Parts: sequence; structure tokens; C-alpha cells
Amino acid sequence: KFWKISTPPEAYWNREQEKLNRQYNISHLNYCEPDLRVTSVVTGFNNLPDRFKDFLLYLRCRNYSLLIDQPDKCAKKPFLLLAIKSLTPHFARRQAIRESWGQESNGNQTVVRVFLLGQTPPEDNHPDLSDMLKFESEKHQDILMWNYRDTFFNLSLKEVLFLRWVSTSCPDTEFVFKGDDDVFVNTHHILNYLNSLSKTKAKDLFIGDVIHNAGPHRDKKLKYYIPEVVYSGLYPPYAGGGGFLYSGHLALRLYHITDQVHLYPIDDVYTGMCLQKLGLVPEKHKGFRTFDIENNICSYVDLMLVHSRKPQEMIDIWSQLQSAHLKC
Amino acid sequence: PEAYWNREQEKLNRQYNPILSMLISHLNYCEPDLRVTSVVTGFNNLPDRFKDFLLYLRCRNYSLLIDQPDKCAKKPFLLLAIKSLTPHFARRQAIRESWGQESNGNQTVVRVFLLGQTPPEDNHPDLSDMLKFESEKHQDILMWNYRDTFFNLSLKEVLFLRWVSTSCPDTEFVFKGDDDVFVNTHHILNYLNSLSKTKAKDLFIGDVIHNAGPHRDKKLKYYIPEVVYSGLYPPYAGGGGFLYSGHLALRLYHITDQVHLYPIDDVYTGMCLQKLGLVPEKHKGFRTFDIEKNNICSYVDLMLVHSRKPQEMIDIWSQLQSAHLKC
Ligand SMILES: *[C@@H]1O[C@H](CO)[C@@H](O[C@@H]2O[C@H](CO)[C@@H](O[C@@H]3O[C@H](CO[C@H]4O[C@H](CO)[C@@H](O)[C@H](O)[C@@H]4O)[C@@H](O)[C@H](O[C@H]4O[C@H](CO)[C@@H](O)[C@H](O)[C@@H]4O)[C@@H]3O)[C@H](O)[C@H]2NC(C)=O)[C@H](O)[C@H]1NC(C)=O
Ligand SMILES: *[C@@H]1O[C@H](CO)[C@@H](O[C@@H]2O[C@H](CO)[C@@H](O[C@@H]3O[C@H](CO[C@H]4O[C@H](CO)[C@@H](O)[C@H](O)[C@@H]4O)[C@@H](O)[C@H](O[C@H]4O[C@H](CO)[C@@H](O)[C@H](O)[C@@H]4O)[C@@H]3O)[C@H](O)[C@H]2NC(C)=O)[C@H](O)[C@H]1NC(C)=O
Ligand SMILES: CC(C)Cn1c(=O)[nH]c2ccc(C(=O)O)cc21
Ligand SMILES: CC(C)Cn1c(=O)[nH]c2ccc(C(=O)O)cc21
Ligand SMILES: *[C@@H]1O[C@H](CO)[C@@H](O)[C@H](O)[C@H]1NC(C)=O
Ligand SMILES: [Cl-]
Repeated sequence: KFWKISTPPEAYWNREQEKLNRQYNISHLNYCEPDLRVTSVVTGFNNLPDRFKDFLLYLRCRNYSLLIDQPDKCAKKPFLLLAIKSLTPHFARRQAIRESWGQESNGNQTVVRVFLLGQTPPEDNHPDLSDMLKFESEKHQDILMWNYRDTFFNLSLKEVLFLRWVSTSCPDTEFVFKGDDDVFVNTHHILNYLNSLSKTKAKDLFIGDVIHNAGPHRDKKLKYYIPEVVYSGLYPPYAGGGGFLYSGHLALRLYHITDQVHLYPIDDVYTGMCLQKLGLVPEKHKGFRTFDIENNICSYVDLMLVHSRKPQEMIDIWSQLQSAHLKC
Repeated sequence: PEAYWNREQEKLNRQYNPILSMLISHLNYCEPDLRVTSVVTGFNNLPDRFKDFLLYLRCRNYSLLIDQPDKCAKKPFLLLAIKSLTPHFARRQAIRESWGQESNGNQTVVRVFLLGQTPPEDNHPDLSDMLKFESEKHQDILMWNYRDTFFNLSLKEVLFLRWVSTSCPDTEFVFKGDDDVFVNTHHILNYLNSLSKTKAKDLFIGDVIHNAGPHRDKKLKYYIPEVVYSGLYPPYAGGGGFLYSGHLALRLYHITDQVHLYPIDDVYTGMCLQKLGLVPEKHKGFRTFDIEKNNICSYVDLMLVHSRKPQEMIDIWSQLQSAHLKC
């Protein structure tokens, strides 16, 4: 017996995910009243931070409604769909993107853009910016908003509901980029990389800054902290950072398999789990510079995205980039 | 006088002295003052903010792009003037809900936000259509035509003091602060009512700094090189806010025409106060220091605390509305 250090608990996620695999080889998808069982099953439940309590309690609900929609966003077959994760108060970040690399363009290559939002509700001491979000939505017509609590641990929900929106409203798009609103993207380089793709490599395309043999952080005071009570083992290969790039074909496969993967607090890992269940490994690509602080305008020519750029820098870097095929 | 600001201010004092004058181009000259390139040593190596500052110093003829004329139609006991930048939409809205609430008995409290321009030529995102929507909805945006930069915050003060002079002269008091500062508006109105009519008409309190001089480390945000300013700073109320009388505000605006703008706004206010022969009064309640204990009691007897995020402001205000029981 383990009298020294306590027995390592069986994690609630792994236990429920194997339970879910047998079911497949809907009480986990639309059950939206609190699942109070976890308060007994999960050891040490009442000391877990509040985000962990909410995640476990509402993990089996994902049929949230679309409050703001852009139905005609793909009335023309998109070659590339830009899906930017954003929060309600980030009006500056979103507008810089509309003016820089997030520009919608059109010849046979139509590029369209949407911003993915939840709610920042008053119960969480957020300022009421809803009427402003509507005005922004009527003006630019690129706001998607569902009625879930847009929190860090609900980002898997943001993934699934976006994928569901793809399947139900933009399934014809040839390609899909998804990422953060504080990243700079060389949409020129992307469209070039996309147009250089063999139809073979294009069908199952998924590329980004893939991290292998990673594990949940157990340091309680860290952002990406997951205790062994929640998840045990190592993460699958997953493309993290502020963006990855994939085909619309794989997007439909990703959506269908989401029903078979329980939500996970780290969204970029969840998309890797779905990739695993489909039999695929994300493709690491050197142009996905997760790291790089900051001139050197030639560097931005060679890359696909750099992480952490302020709204002014996004428009500055994109302005220089326009004539960059002379300075480099 | 080797340093430029001292020298031109000396030229400015002589101009305004009745004797020394006898042997508006410092207010309305809105072409670049190219003379600073020949006179300020090493001008070409000064950072761009110092360049634009020295070149356009002699201009403050900047018009109001968005006005709230009826803001002070009802005489206010306290005017809330908050310095803000265009994209700070969440900062302002959180204040509107927490401590910047406007209320009508005699102690009417009103609130304005003081904005310049974040123009596209500086690679800013165009949020004008959004800012105008905010003004229609909340009737509290004041926007002038000038580059809202750090070294231009003295301009924000002079133009605002002008706006008080024309459009809100009868306010009894004025709070002036940042948009990332929590202000116990309740404790403010209490303190203000505890004031004799003596201390209440030359009132100007805050986190006052004495014995202060310019930072000379080229890396600091508040760096000021010896070619620009030599000597100590006066007593000035630094930090994220201060509070004063509307009467003193009218005096301050009249004395701005005789003080060259300074790249640090907190210092420019004290310089105007020194020309009025007054001294800002230090106050314990202006804690630009406490930044996160977690007892709501720490907010009951403070005027102002810096800095807070927009969620933090709304949360602090709610716990404050019920701290009479707990504390
Ligand atoms: C991801 O996003 C989802 C979508 O919003 C979030 O899910 C919500 O989570 C919140 C909690 O953060 C849930 O709100 C809570 O619901 C509890 C149960 O509600 C039932 O009971 C009430 C009253 O009995 C009925 O009116 C109602 O119809 C339901 O039948 C309440 O007990 C909670 O009350 C809490 O707040 C009050 C004050 O507001 C306190 O006084 C209480 O003590 C208590 O603490 C609260 O209302 C909400 O139900 C969930 N929504 C859905 C659709 O499921 C996830 O939280 C989020 N995940 C993460 C990790 O952020
Ligand atoms: C505080 O806020 C004020 C108010 O906005 C700022 O003052 C403005 O500062 C900008 C520069 O930052 C000034 O704009 C510059 O004006 C120069 C002078 O233009 C006159 O002269 C030329 C030559 O005869 C004429 O062509 C022109 O029509 C004017 O008659 C311009 O030369 C500058 O042009 C720059 O941009 C071009 C691109 O268009 C570049 O290619 C050039 O190389 C050049 O760098 C520039 O437009 C503006 O005039 C100021 N406004 C006022 C009212 O004075 C302060 O800068 C700000 N202070 C701080 C510290 O931020
Ligand atoms: C680029 C971000 C805008 C992504 N994001 C998003 O869409 N919703 C989010 C909620 C919380 C956090 C966090 O890390 O705190 C981050 C979030
Ligand atoms: C809203 C506050 C942040 C104060 N502020 C303001 O009103 N206008 C400003 C321009 C620049 C800077 C800076 O710190 O660089 C700060 C500014
Ligand atoms: C999800 O579906 C169930 C089943 O009809 C329903 O009761 C519940 O309200 C739905 N949840 C949301 C958030 O709409
Ligand atoms: Cl903000």
C-alpha cells in the first residue's frame, strides 16, 4: 500500500473518454443542467479553481445557439476562410486585421473573414459592450457570436461551434485558417503555399507549430495548469500558438469526430485529439513562428505567422510588406 | 540657459512681465519650428517624440471635433474628466458602470472622457465610426483634432481647461484621472463636503511629488535629456489622478498661455501652479502604489488606486457598495 505519497488518481477526463469510445465502438452533448456527480467522483473537487469546477460541471453541454450570424458569408465559394478568435472588447485588434492581412479579397480565389466570439457577460463583471458589438456586426458583417461564456477553458467550445458553423454555413470553402487576434499573418505567403499544394497534400492538409510529447503542467500557479485529477498522461501532437492552417475537407471530418472527443480545457490540444482519432498527425511548418519578439521586413516575407503584434504593428508590418518584393 | 525649454520659457516670462517686456506665436504657430534643428544640439539623434514635440511646440490652435455642449447645463458639484485613448472602449464603459456614474441632490456628478486622435498615418486602426456610436450612446466623449500621444498630454490638459472655461465654468470641483485607475467616488464626495469654504476654493490635492527632477536614463519612459530641460521639477501632483476646484481650474487655464508645454503632463500642471503661486497638497488617499492585500476594506478610505483592469473596476465597485457592513 502507498502510505508515503497518495495513490495517483485516475483522471476524470481519461476515464470518461474511454467510456465514450465504447459508446461509439447523447447525454454528453446536450445535457446542460449541472452534472453534480463530479463533486463526489473527482477527488479534491471543492479546492479546484473556479474554472475547473465550471468545466467539469458543464462538460457534457455543447448545443449553444448562434446569436450573431453571417449567413451569406460564403455565398461565393471561399478559397480561404479566415476565422479569428477574438473577445468582445477587442475592437482595435479586430479592426487592424480588417485593414491588414484579414482583408476580404476576390479572381477565382475568394478570401472571407469571420471573428469567433462568445459572451463576456455581466455576471463576470464585464462592461456592457453588447450594443457596440451589434453595430460592429452590422457594419463589417464578420461577427459570429454564440451564447456561451467566452472563457479560457471554453475555447474548445469555440472550436466545436465554429466547426459546426463551417459544416452548416461554409462547407464549400477550400481552406481554413484559424487563430488568435494578436497574431500577424502573411496572407500573401499563405495563399502562395496553398496554391502550390498537390491535390493529394491538400485534401488532408493541417499545418502549424506542432509540439510533440508534451504534458499537462502540474504547477498549480500556471495558466496551462492541469492537475492529475483531471488529465493523466501525455498530450497527443498538437499545433499550438496563435494559428494553424487546414483544408475545408479536413474541417468537415474534424467536426464529425468532435462528437467522440470530450471537451478539454486547452483548445489547441483538443484539436490535436480530434486529429488523432481521425488517424492524422499535424504537420509542423517552420513558418509558424510561435516565438519571435520583433527592423527586418524580409523576415515577414519568409513566414506564415508571427505571434504577439499590437494593432499598430499589424498595419505597419503589412504596409511595408506590400513593396517587399524589391527590398528583399 | 543651455537647455531649450528653460531658455524659451525665460523668453516667455520676459514677454509677459510688465517691466521686462519693454526689451501668440507661442500658441498659434502651427507650422514646424525648424529653428530647433539648428539650436537644439544633437536634434537629429533625439527620439522622434522629442523631435515632433520641439517642432510643433508653438501650436495649440486645435479644434473640438466632438463636443458635449449640454454636459454642464445643470451646475455640477463634481466634474469627472478621464484621460483616454480611442480603442480603450472597455476601460470607459467599465468606468461608466462603476465609479464614473452620473447622478442628479445639489451634488450633481458628471463625467467626460478626453480624447485626441489616433490617426491612420501612425498606423492606427480606424475606430472613428465606433467612437461616434459611443458618443451618441453615452454623450460623454470630448475629442480634439491633435495626435493623442504621450508627449502631447499637456495639450490634452490645456484644451480641457479651455473646455471647462467655455462650456463648464461653474463646476465646483474637477477630478482628472486616467482610465485604468479605480477612484472611490464616494470617498471623494465625502472629503469634498468636509471642506471649509477656505480650503475648498484653492483646492488641489493628489499624490504630490517634491524634490523631483527629470529622468536622464535614455531607456526610461520619462527620460528627458539635458538639452531639453535643466533643473528640478516643481511640486506636481503625479500619479494617475488629482482633484481640484473649478475656481482654480479657471485660474489654471488663464496661466497656461504663459507656460510652454512640457512633455510630461503632470509636471506642466505644477508649473502652471507655481506661476499661480500655489502648492499642490499631498494626500494619503491618492495611493498610486497599492496594485493588488485583497480586503475590500483597503478601498474604503482611499481616494484613488492605480492600476485596475476593466473587470477589476466593476468588481471592486460592487464589493464597495456593501463594505459598510463587512468593514
Ligand atoms: C462555458 O460556457 C458555459 C455557457 O454559459 C458555462 O455554463 C454556464 O455556467 C454557469 C456557471 O458559471 C451556470 O450558471 C449557474 O447555474 C446554476 C444552475 O442553474 C439552475 O438553477 C437556477 C436557480 O436554481 C435556475 O434559475 C436555472 O434555470 C437552472 O435550472 C446556478 O445555481 C448558478 O447560480 C450561481 O450564481 C448565483 C448568483 O448569480 C449565486 O448566488 C449562486 O450561489 C451560484 O453560485 C449559476 O446561475 C450556467 O447554468 C451555465 N450555462 C449553461 C447553458 O449550461 C460554463 O460555465 C463555461 N465554462 C467555463 C469553464 O467557463
Ligand atoms: C501633438 O499633436 C500635434 C497635432 O496633431 C502634432 O502636430 C502634427 O505633427 C505632424 C508630424 O508628426 C505634422 O505633419 C507633418 O507636417 C510636415 C510639414 O508640412 C508642411 O510643409 C510641407 C513642405 O512645405 C508641405 O508640403 C505641407 O503641406 C505643410 O505645409 C510634413 O512635411 C510631414 O509630412 C510627412 O509625411 C509625408 C507623407 O505624406 C512623408 O513622406 C514626409 O517625409 C514627412 O515626414 C507631416 O505631414 C503636422 O503638421 C502637425 N500638426 C500641426 C497642427 O502642427 C504633434 O506632432 C504632436 N506631438 C507629439 C510629441 O506627438
Ligand atoms: C486570442 C484570444 C482573444 C483568444 N481567446 C478567445 O477567443 N477567448 C478567450 C478567453 C480567455 C483567454 C485567456 O487566455 O485568458 C483567451 C481567449
Ligand atoms: C488613457 C491613459 C493611457 C493616458 N493617456 C491618454 O489620455 N493619452 C495617452 C497617449 C499615450 C500614453 C502612453 O503611455 O504612451 C498614455 C495616454
Ligand atoms: C441542448 O438540448 C437540450 C435537449 O433539447 C435542451 O434541453 C437544452 O436547453 C439545450 N441547451 C442549450 C444551451 O440550448
Ligand atoms: Cl480597453
